Amino acid sequence: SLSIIDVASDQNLFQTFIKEWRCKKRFSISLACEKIRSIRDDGFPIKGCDDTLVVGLAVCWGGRDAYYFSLQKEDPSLTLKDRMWYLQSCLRKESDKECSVVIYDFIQSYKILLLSCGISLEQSYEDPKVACWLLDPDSQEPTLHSIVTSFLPHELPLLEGMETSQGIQSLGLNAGSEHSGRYRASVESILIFNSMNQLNSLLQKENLQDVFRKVEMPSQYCLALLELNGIGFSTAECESQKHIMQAKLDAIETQAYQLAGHSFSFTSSDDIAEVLFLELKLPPNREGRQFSTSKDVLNKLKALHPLPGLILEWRRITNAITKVVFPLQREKCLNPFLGMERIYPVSQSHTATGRITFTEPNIQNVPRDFEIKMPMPFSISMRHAFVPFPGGSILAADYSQLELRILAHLSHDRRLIQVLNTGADVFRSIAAEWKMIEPESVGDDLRQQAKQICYGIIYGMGAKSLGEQMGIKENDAACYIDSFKSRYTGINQFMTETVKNCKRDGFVQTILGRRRYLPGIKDNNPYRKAHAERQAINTIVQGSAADIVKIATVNIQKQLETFHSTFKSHGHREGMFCPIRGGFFILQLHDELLYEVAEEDVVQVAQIVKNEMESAVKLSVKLKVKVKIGASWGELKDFDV
DNA sequence: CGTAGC
DNA sequence: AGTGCTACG
Ligand SMILES: Cc1cn([C@H]2C[C@H](O)[C@@H](COP(=O)(O)OP(=O)(O)OP(=O)(O)O)O2)c(=O)[nH]c1=O
Ligand SMILES: [Mg+2]
Repeated sequence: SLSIIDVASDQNLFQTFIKEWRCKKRFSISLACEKIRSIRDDGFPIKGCDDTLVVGLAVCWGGRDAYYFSLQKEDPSLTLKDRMWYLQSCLRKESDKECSVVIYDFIQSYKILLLSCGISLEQSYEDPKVACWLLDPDSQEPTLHSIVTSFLPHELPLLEGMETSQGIQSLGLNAGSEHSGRYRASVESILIFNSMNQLNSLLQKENLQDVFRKVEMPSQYCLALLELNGIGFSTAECESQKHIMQAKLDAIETQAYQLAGHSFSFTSSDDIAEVLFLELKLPPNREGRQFSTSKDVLNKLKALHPLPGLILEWRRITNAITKVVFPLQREKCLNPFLGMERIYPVSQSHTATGRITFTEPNIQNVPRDFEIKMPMPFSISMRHAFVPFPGGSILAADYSQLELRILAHLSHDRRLIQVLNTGADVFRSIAAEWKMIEPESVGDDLRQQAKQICYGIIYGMGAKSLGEQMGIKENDAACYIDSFKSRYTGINQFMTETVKNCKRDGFVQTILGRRRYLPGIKDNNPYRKAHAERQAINTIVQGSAADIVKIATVNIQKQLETFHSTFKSHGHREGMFCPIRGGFFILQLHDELLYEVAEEDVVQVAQIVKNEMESAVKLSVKLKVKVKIGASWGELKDFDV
C-alpha cells in the first residue's frame, strides 16, 4: 500500500535520499501544513494564514513511494541549517539539469516555498491542474478529487474518508481534515505524480505538451512572479478620489431630491421606475417589474430629461465607489520591505479562452478615465491610485489592436493587412465614418464606443442590438452590418471556415494548438447554435491573442532574467543590491502587461519589451506594441524613444 | 442578472 | 436568455 519514507529520521537514509534525488530527473515535491497547536518550532509560518504552519515536503518519483521530508526542529544530528542547504541544493537547476517538478497548485506552492521556506525552485514545472485545464478549458476548476477521479481511478480509493481533497487548494495546504500533515502531503504527492504521468501521456497523444511546457507552464511561473510582486497601491491618491466621488454622490442626491420634490432611494429600482416613468411621464420601453430601468433605456432617456442622466451618473459613480473602491481598500498589504502599500491579487488562469483573470479583487475591472464635473472636468479614475514603489515607474505595453491583427492573420484580408501595417488606426477611421467628423476630432469615449461596435460586427452582432447601441434604426444597423461584411469578405470567409471546423471536429484550434470544446454547436436550439458559432469565432481569436500575450510574458521574463542580474521579484526580496532594480511583472489586462520597472532601467527594459512583444510570434501582420511609461497607471504617457 | 474592464 | 472572456455585487 502507501509507503511513506521518513527521510529526516536517519543520516544514512537522508544521504541516500539526497543522492537519489540528485540523480532523479522527475520529482513531485509538495507541501504539508498543519495548525499552530499551541512558530520557529513546528516550521516556517505561512504568510497570510497566521494560524497555519508548514511542516514538511512530499517527493514521489514513481510508484507509491512517498519520501517525506521534514523541516521540523527535531534526528538531532541533522540540524535545520544543513538540511535547508541540502534541500536548496537539490531544488535548483544547474549544468543543464533538466528536472521536471510536478506540483499541484504551483503558484501557491511557489509562494509558500519562497516567503516562508526561503527556497525558490528553478526547474521545469509540470502542474497537473494546468494540464487538466488544457484538456478541457471550459470545465469546472479542477480540484484534486476531480483530477484523481478523471485521470487516476485505480488509486482513487486512497482518498477514502478524505473530505479535504474536494477543496480548491491542495490536499497538503488546507488546515481541515484530521489527517496529519505528513501523511496528507505524502498521499497527495503520490496522487499528483501519477495523475501527472497520465496527463503527460494524454498531452503527448493530443500533441499539446509543447504548448504546455514552452509557454503555458512558464506563463504560470510568470503569474507566480506577478502574485509575489503585487501591484503598488497608494491610498494617498485613492482616498482623495473616493472623497471626490462621495461629494459628487451627495451633490447629485440633493439635486435629484430638489428636482423631484421629495427624497427617494436610488438603489430601489421600483422607486426609480415610479418616479421617472409615472411621475415624470417618461416614455416607457416595451421590455414589481412594472418598468425596466436598465442602462440602455436610461441612456436613451438622457436627452429627453436631465434627471435620468443624473440617475445614470450616480449609478456609475456608486458602482465605482462600492464594487471597486471597497474591494481595493479592504485588502491592501502594507509591507515595510518595499516601503509602500501594495495589493496582491490571486491570478486565475482557468478561464475558458486561455485568458488570465484576477480574483480577490478583480484589478482589471477598475473604472478608466471618466470625467465628471461639479459646481472643468476632473477626470476621476482609480487607475491613478496604482503608484509604483519609490524610484520606479509603471511601464505598460499595450498591443495595438492585437485582436484585429490576429484576425487579419488567420483571414488573409489584403485590405485589413494593408490597413494594419500602416498607422491607420482603424478604430479612429470607423469612428470618423460613423460621426462624419475628422479622425483627430474623435474623443476617448467615442473611440471606445466605435471599437465596441467594430468588435461587435467582428464577432457577430444582431441587427437589433447594434441598433440599440449605435442609436440608429434596426434597418440602418442591418445595412451597416452588411456593409461591414462586404467590405471585408475575408473576415466572412474565415468566420464561415472556423464555424464549419467547429461543427465538424467538435472543437476549435488556437493558433498555438490549444483546443476548446463546444458541444453546443450541435444543439438543436437556434439560439444555442448561433451562440456556439460566435463563441467558436471569439474563442479562436481571443485564445490566439491570450497565447500571444503569454508568449510575450515568458519571453520578457526570460530576457530580464538573463539581463539585470538582481533579485527576480519582490517575493524573492522578502524571501530572506539594496536599491530596487528590475523588470517585475505586476499586471495583465488581457492585451497588455504592466511592469514596475525601476527609475534607472526605464528605457532599456522598455526596449526589451518592445522587442519581445514585437517578435513574440512571426505573424502575417507586424504586431505593433505601444510602450507607455508613467509615474502611475492612471496618467501614463506614450514613450517611443 | 446588471455592470466594470479587456 | 442573441459580441464574448471574465470578476464582483
Ligand atoms: C471594448 C472591447 C474590447 N474587446 C476585446 C477585443 C480584444 O480581445 C481586447 C482589446 O483590448 P484593447 O487593449 O482594449 O483593444 P486594442 O488592442 O484593440 O486597442 P487600443 O490601443 O485602442 O486600446 O478586448 C471586445 O471583444 N469587445 C469590446 O467591446
Ligand atoms: Mg489594452
